[PDB]
Amino acid sequence: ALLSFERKYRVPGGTLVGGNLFDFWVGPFYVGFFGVATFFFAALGIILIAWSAVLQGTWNPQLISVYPPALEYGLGGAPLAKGGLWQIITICATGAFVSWALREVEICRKLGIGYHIPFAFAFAILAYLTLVLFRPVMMGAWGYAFPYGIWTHLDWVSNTGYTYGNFHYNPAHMIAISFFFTNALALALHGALVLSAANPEKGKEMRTEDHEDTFFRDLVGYSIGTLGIHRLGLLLSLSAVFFSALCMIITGTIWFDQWVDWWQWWVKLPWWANIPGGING
Amino acid sequence: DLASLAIYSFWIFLAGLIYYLQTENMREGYPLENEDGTPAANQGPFPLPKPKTFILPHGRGTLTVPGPESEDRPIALARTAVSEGFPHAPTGDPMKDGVGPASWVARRDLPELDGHGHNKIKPMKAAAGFHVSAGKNPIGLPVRGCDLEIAGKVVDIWVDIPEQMARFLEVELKDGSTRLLPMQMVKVQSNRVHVNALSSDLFAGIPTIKSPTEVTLLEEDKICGYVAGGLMYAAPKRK
Amino acid sequence: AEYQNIFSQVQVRGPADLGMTEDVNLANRSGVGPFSTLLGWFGNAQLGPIYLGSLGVLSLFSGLMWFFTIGIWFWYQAGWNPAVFLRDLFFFSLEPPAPEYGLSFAAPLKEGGLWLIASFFMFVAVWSWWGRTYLRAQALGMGKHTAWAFLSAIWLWMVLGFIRPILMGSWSEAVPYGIFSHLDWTNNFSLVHGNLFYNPFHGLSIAFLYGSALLFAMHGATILAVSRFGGERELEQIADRGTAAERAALFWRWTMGFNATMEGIHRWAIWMAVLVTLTGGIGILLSGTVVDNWYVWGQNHG
Ligand code: BCL
Ligand code: BCL
Ligand code: BCL
Ligand code: BCL
Ligand SMILES: CC[C@H]1c2cc3[nH]c4c(c3C)C(=O)[C@H](C(=O)OC)c4c3nc(cc4[nH]c(cc(n2)[C@@H]1C)c(C(C)=O)c4C)[C@@H](C)[C@@H]3CCC(=O)OC/C=C(\C)CCC[C@H](C)CCC[C@H](C)CCCC(C)C
Ligand SMILES: CC[C@H]1c2cc3[nH]c4c(c3C)C(=O)[C@H](C(=O)OC)c4c3nc(cc4[nH]c(cc(n2)[C@@H]1C)c(C(C)=O)c4C)[C@@H](C)[C@@H]3CCC(=O)OC/C=C(\C)CCC[C@H](C)CCC[C@H](C)CCCC(C)C
Ligand SMILES: COC(C)(C)C/C=C/C(C)=C/C=C/C(C)=C/C=C/C(C)=C\C=C\C=C(C)\C=C\C=C(/C)CC/C=C(\C)CCC=C(C)C
Ligand SMILES: CCCCCCCCCCCC[N+](C)(C)[O-]
Ligand SMILES: CCCCCCCCCCCC[N+](C)(C)[O-]
Ligand SMILES: CCCCCCCCCCCC[N+](C)(C)[O-]
Ligand SMILES: CCCCCCCCCCCC[N+](C)(C)[O-]
Ligand SMILES: [Fe+3]
Repeated sequence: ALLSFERKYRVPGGTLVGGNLFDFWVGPFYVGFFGVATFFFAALGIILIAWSAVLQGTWNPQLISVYPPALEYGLGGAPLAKGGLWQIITICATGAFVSWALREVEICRKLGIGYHIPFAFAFAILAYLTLVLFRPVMMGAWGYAFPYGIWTHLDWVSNTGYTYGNFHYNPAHMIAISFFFTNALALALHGALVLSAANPEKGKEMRTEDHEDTFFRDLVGYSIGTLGIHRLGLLLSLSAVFFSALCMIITGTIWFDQWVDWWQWWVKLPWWANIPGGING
Repeated sequence: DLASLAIYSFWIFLAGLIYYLQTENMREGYPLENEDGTPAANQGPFPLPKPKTFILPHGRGTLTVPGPESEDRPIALARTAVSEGFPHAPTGDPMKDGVGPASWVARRDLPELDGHGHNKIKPMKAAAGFHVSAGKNPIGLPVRGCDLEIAGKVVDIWVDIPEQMARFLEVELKDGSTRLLPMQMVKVQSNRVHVNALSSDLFAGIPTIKSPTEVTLLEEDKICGYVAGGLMYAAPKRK
Repeated sequence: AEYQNIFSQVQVRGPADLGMTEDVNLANRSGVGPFSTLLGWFGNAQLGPIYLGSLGVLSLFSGLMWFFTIGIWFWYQAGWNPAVFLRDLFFFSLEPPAPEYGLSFAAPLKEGGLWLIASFFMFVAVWSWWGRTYLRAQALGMGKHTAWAFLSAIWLWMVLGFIRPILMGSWSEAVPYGIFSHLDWTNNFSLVHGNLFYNPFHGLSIAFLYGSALLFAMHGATILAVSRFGGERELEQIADRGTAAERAALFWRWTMGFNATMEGIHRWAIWMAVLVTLTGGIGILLSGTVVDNWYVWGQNHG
C-alpha cells in the first residue's frame, strides 16, 4: 500500500478544515475533509442520475440523458422529472469539482510543494461553469446549457454550433484551436526530446540536457530549455481553455447572429470598402 | 466491414499500450510495502518490468531499474495508530531529521556534470563571463525571514551554466559562514530579498556544503528539502 | 505572494553556447545569433546557432516556393491591388483541379495546375524536414523519438492531401490553400459524410487532443510545483531520483491512486499526443472510401 520511499512523507498536517479529524489515507488515496466532501457530492450526483434513468426508462449509458429545464422555465426552478434533476446534479458536480481542487491544495501543503496543479484544474472548472452557469444566466434560461448524456451532449454541441452558421468563424474559437493544436505539437516534442536523450542508440551513454538544447538549435535555431518548455505547456493548455470559455461566453449574448458575417467589419473598412476586384467586389 | 475491424483492432492495441505504459511507470518505488517496510501482499494486477540499464555519462557507471529499493537513511517517525493509513509523527525535529515536507533523498554525493564534463552549477565568481543581464541584481542585498528580521546578505549567485540560469543565492550569516537558498523559494525585491519559508533563526540550520565552489546532488536535496519544510514547520513564526 | 516561477526574477548571461559536438559537421552550423532579453524571461535568451546542411536548404527552398506560388495567385485574384489583397486576404483560395481531370497532371494553371505545383513543393519541403529531424538526432547519438512522433503528424497530412485523394480517384478531394476556404472544406466534409461526430475515430482523436491539454497542464504544473527541488532537471532525476521526483509521484498517487515515474510521464506524454493524429488519420482515410455516411454506419456497424 506504500511506495518504497513513501513513509517519510506521510506526516500529520497541512489540512485546511477539521484539524487531524480527516487526516489519513485509504490505501493510496488521501482523504481530508474535501475527500469526504467529494464522495458525498459524487454519490448524490450518481444517485440522482440513476433516479433520472428510471424516469426515462433506460439503463443504457449510450441512451441515458439528463436535460436542462426548457426555455419556458427561465432562470427559475423546475419539476424534477423535467429540469430539476439536472439543476441539482449541476450543483452536485460543481460541488465535486471544487471539493476536488481544494483536496489537491491540502495534498500540496503536506508535501511542501507549489499550488500550480489546483490552480490549473480551476481553469477546467471554469470552462464547465461557463457552459452550465455563466452563459445560461446571461442568456436567461438554464435551457441553453448542455445535457448530461454521452451522445446527447454532442448533439448540443452540433446544434449550438450551427445556430450561428459554420461556427469555425467565431474568432475567439479560432484562437482556442491554435493553442489546442500548438499544445499538442509541444507535448509531442517535449516527450520525444526527453526520451531520445534518456534512451540513446545501442551502447551510447545517456545523453544530457545539453544534447537536448543542441538538438533543437540544430533544428530550428532555438531552444527554450527545461524550465521553459514546462512553463510553455502549462501556458498553451491554460490558454486554450481560456479562449474556449471566451468564445462561448460571447456567443448568444453580445453576438447572436451568424459568425461568418462578423468578419464584414474588416471588409467594409472605408479605405477599401468599394474598390473593385477581388472576392468581395 | 473494414471500419469495424479497424476500431476493434484499435481498442486491443490501446489496451496493450496502457499495459506497457503502466509497467514502464513501475520502475521506481515498487514493490509496494507495508508501513513497516515488508513486502505488501496485494501488488495489483501489473507485474514489474524486465530491468533496463542506463549507461551514465562521464564514467559515473550504470543504473538498473527496477532494482533493490532502500532509503539508505534513518527515518525519525513513529506510528500514531494501531492500523494502516494514518499519519506518522516526527519523533524529533522534523526540519533537522529531514522528514515530511522537509524530506531529502540520499542522492549521489557528486555534483551534476554538464555535457562536456564540467560541474553544472558554479558560483558566478568562478563562472567566467557570466553576469546579471536583466532584473534587479540580488548580490549585496540583505535577506529577510518570515519573521520580519534580517538573517544575512547575498554574496553571490550560483548559476546553471548550460541553462544559463540562476539556481541559488549564496547568503552570509552573522557567523561569516554562507548558505545556499534556492531561487525558486525567494522573492527578489527592490531593497531586499525576502524568504517566506524560513524565519531568521532557522538560517543557521540550513545544511552546509562541504566544498565552497560546488554542490552535490545529495546536498542540493538536503537544502531544498530543509527550506521547503519551513513552510509547514516555521509557521509558528510566520505572518 | 510567494514566487510562482512562471517568469524569471533575474536573468544571467554568459558566453554564447555552441553546443555539443558529437558527430555533427560544424561546418554547417551557423554563428550564434543575438540574445533576446524578452525571450529570456520565459525561456532561453540565446537565439544561438542553427545547423543548415543540404537537406535544410532543400527544405527552405521548397517551403518558400509553396508559400510564393499560393501568394502570386492571391494577387492575381486581388487584381494586383494592394488594398484588395489586404481586404480579401482570408477569402482568396487556391483550389484543386475539378473532378473531371481525375488524378491527372494535365489541368490548366488557372484551374488547378498551380495547386499541383504548390503541393509538389510542399511535399518535398515536408519529407526533407522529416529526414532532417532524424539525421539531426543521429549526429547527436540520440534516439529517434522526435522523428517517429513527427511521422504521426505527417500521417494526417499525408491522408488529407495525398492518400485519400488517390483512393477516391480525384485531386478535387484534397484541401484547398486558403484561410477561410480550408475551413469551409472542413465543414463541408463532415456534412457530406453524415456528420463526423459519428466517426468513432474522430471522437477518439478528440479525447487525445483534450487529453493532451489535460496532461501537459498536469505535467507542466507539476514540474513547476517541484522546481524548488530542481524538478526540471529531468534526466538526472531519471538516473538518480531525488525528492522532486518523489513528491511529484506522491501528489498524484494521493490524488488519483496511481502515479508515473520521471521517465514514464514522458512516455504517457509522447503517446497521448501521437494518438491525436494517428486515430484522426484513420478516421479520415476511411471516410468516403469505405464509409459513405457515419450516421448510417453507426446504425448497424458494418
Ligand atoms: C482539423 C484539420 C483541418 C483544419 C482545421 C482547422 C480549424 C478548424 C482551424 C484551423 C486553424 C489553422 N490552420 Mg488548419 N486544418 C487542416 C490543415 C491545416 C494545415 C495542413 C494539414 O497542412 C495547415 C498548414 C493549417 C494551418 C492553419 C493555420 C492558418 C491556423 C492555425 C494552425 C496552428 O495553430 O498551428 C500551431 C502551430 C504552428 C507552428 C503555427 C505555424 C503556422 C501558421 C501559418 C499559423 C498562423 C496563425 C495566426 C498567426 C493566428 C490565427 C489566425 C488569425 C486569427 C487571423 N491547417 C485540416 C483541413 N485549421 C485555426 C485558424 O485559426 O484558422 C483561421 C482554426 O480555427
Ligand atoms: C469540451 C467541450 C464540449 C464537449 C465536446 C465533446 C466532443 C466534441 C467530444 C467529446 C467527447 C467526450 N466528452 Mg465532452 N464536451 C463537453 C463537456 C464534457 C464534460 C463536462 C464538462 O463535464 C465531460 C465529463 C465530457 C466527457 C466526454 C467523454 C465522454 C468523451 C471523451 C473525451 C475525453 O477523452 O476527455 C479528455 C480527458 C481524459 C482522457 C481523461 C479521462 C476522462 C474520462 C474519459 C471521462 C469519462 C466520464 C464519463 C463517462 C462520465 C461519467 C460520469 C459519472 C462518473 C457517472 N465532456 C462540452 C459540452 N466532448 C468525445 C467523444 O468521444 O464523444 C462521446 C467527442 O468527440
Ligand atoms: C459542429 C460543431 C461546431 C463547433 C461548435 C462548438 C461549440 C458550440 C463549442 C465548441 C467548443 C470547442 N471547440 Mg468547436 N465546433 C466545431 C469545430 C471545431 C474544431 C474543428 C472543426 O476542427 C475544433 C478543433 C474545435 C475545437 C473546440 C475547442 C476550442 C472547444 C472545446 C474545448 C473545451 O472547451 O474544453 C473545456 C473543458 C471542459 C468544460 C471540461 C471540464 C472538466 C470538468 C472540470 C471535470 C470533469 C470531471 C469528470 C466528470 C470526472 C470523470 C472521471 C472519473 C469518473 C472521476 N471545434 C464546429 C464548427 N465548438 C466548446 C467550448 O468552446 O467550450 C467553452 C463549445 O461549447
Ligand atoms: C464542422 C466541423 C466538423 C469536423 C470536421 C473535421 C475534419 C474534416 C477533420 C477534423 C479533425 C479533427 N477535429 Mg473535428 N470536426 C467537428 C468538430 C470538432 C470538435 C468540436 C465540435 O468540439 C473538436 C474538439 C474537433 C477536434 C478535431 C481534432 C481532434 C482533429 C484534428 C487533430 C489535429 O491536431 O489536426 C492538426 C494537425 C494537422 C492537420 C497535421 C499537420 C501536419 C503537417 C505536416 C504540418 C504543416 C506543415 C506545413 C509544411 C506548414 C509548415 C509551415 C507553416 C505554414 C508556418 N472537431 C465537426 C464535426 N474535424 C481532423 C481529423 O483528425 O479527423 C478525424 C480532420 O481532418
Ligand atoms: C486547464 C484545463 C485542461 C485540464 C486540466 C486539468 N484537469 C484536471 C486537472 C488539471 C490541471 C487535475 O488536477 C484533475 C486531475 O485529478 O487529473 C487526473 C483534473 C481532472 N480533469 C478531469 C476530466 C476532464 N478534464 C477535461 C479538460 C481539461 N482539464 C483541459 C484539457 C475534460 C474534457 C476535455 O472534457 C475532462 C473530461 C478529471 C479526470 C479530473 C477531475 C476529477 C474530479 O473532479 O473528481 C471529482 C468528481 C467525481 C469523482 C465525479 C463527480 C460526478 C458528478 C457528481 C456527476 C456527473 C456530472 C457530469 C456533468 C456528467 C457529464 C457526463 C456527460 C457529458 C458524458
Ligand atoms: C501529432 C501531431 C502534432 C504535431 C507534432 C509535430 N509536428 C512537428 C513535429 C512533431 C512531433 C516535428 O518534429 C516538426 C518540427 O520541426 O517541430 C518543431 C513538426 C512541425 N509541425 C509544424 C506545423 C504544424 N504541425 C501541426 C500539428 C501537429 N504537429 C500536431 C499538434 C500544425 C497544425 C495544427 O495544423 C502545424 C501548423 C512545423 C512547424 C514543423 C514542420 C515544418 C516543415 O516541415 O516545413 C518545412 C519548411 C518550410 C515550409 C519553410 C517555409 C516556412 C514558411 C512558409 C515561410 C516563412 C519562413 C521563412 C524562414 C521566412 C521568415 C520571415 C518572417 C517575417 C515570416
Ligand atoms: C506577402 O507576399 C508574398 C509574396 C510573401 C506572398 C504571400 C503568401 C501568402 C498570402 C500565403 C498564403 C498561404 C496559405 C494561407 C496557405 C494555407 C493552407 C492551409 C490553411 C491548410 C493547408 C492544407 C493542405 C494540405 C493538407 C495539403 C497536403 C498536401 C500533401 C499531402 C501532398 C500533396 C501532393 C501532391 C498532390 C503532388 C504529388 C506529386 C508527386 C510527383 C509525388
Ligand atoms: C481509474 C483508475 C483508478 C486507479 C486507482 C487504483 C487504486 C488501487 C488500490 C487498491 C488497494 C485498495 N483499497 C482501495 C481498498 O484501498
Ligand atoms: C494484447 C495483444 C497485443 C496488442 C498490441 C500491444 C501494443 C503495445 C504498444 C507498446 C509497444 C512499445 N515499444 C515499442 C516501446 O516497445
Ligand atoms: C486513461 C487512464 C488510464 C488508467 C489506466 C489504469 C491505471 C491504474 C493502474 C494502477 C497501478 C497501481 N497500483 C496502485 C496498484 O500500484
Ligand atoms: C501510420 C504511421 C504511424 C506512425 C507511428 C509511429 C509510432 C511512433 C510512436 C512514438 C515513438 C515510440 N517509441 C518510444 C515506442 O519508440
Ligand atoms: Fe518533462
